[PDB]
Amino acid sequence: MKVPPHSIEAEQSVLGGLMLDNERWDDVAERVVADDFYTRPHRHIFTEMARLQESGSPIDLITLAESLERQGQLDSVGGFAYLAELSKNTPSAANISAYADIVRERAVVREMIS
Repeated sequence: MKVPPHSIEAEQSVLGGLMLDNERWDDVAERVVADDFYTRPHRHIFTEMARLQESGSPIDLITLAESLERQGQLDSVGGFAYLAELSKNTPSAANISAYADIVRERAVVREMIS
């Protein structure tokens, strides 16, 4: 098989980078939407960031965690541990834009199958 290439680790450093620096919401969100994450837990986390931003709220770790906890979906992404992993799985947001571009790549590869 060619297994479909994910962007897991880039996706991780996107979500991590948003926890790291909430201003990069604009920088990620200019390239991507939730639909670009094929990774359901990465998607959950992104849609909850998107919710919080729509709700005029922070998208840092604990805010996001408590958002998913109000959903009763914290466990449904891997608990606070999986969030905490993301939060400390980015090189200081320095490549966040590049990682979001790679998630968008994998999404375009998902749409342009033919």
